[PDB]
Amino acid sequence: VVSYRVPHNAAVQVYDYRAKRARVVFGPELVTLDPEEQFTVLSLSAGRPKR
Amino acid sequence: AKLFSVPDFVGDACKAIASRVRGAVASVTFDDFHKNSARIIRMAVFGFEM
Repeated sequence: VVSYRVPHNAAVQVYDYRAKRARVVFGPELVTLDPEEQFTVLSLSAGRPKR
Repeated sequence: AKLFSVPDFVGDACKAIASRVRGAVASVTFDDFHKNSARIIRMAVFGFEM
């Protein structure tokens, strides 16, 4: 299983492509991806000034 | 659970107070900022009239 341990004040958005349904869980939950569930990888800005 | 809302509350408090302090001392001369040093910095943090 692929399971991500979500931080407390954080949200992870997934979709079950096998089931045609959308769900996003905020808060400190342990997501459990179905065999065709995929994550919302977020490219975020960082660096000293910004990137 | 609202306690853990901000994950870096130490930094949040320091940055907010530093910002407001700097902004308020920005409006006064060096002579004033040293005569009423604690007075203006403490009213800088929570500026109001009560």
